[PDB]
Amino acid sequence: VAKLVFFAGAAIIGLM
Amino acid sequence: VAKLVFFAGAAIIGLM
Amino acid sequence: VAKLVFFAGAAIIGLM
Amino acid sequence: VAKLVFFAGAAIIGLM
Amino acid sequence: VAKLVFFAGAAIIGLM
Amino acid sequence: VAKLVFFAGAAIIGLM
Repeated sequence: VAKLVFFAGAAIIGLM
Repeated sequence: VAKLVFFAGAAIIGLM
Repeated sequence: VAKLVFFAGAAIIGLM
Repeated sequence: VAKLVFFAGAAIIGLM
Repeated sequence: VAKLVFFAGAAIIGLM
Repeated sequence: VAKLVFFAGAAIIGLM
């Protein structure tokens, strides 16, 4: 998103 | 998987 | 915290 | 531990 | 940066 | 490296 963002809320989803 | 494993190969998928 | 947040400041503490 | 290792199994604990 | 921040944009660079 | 590997040993360097 820059940074690597770890979305949570289950697998963690890392996206730039 | 314990540890948090970041699968890659695209979003990164973090799973225990 | 959502996202996985890596608190630092020593071990890193990852919390949602 | 080198690498940053994310221990899981609850907070994740990142240690070298 | 506190937290461990993963700078992206290539290697990811993790800095406090 | 697949997985996202956080090399340490200073900035952390995340590489696939």
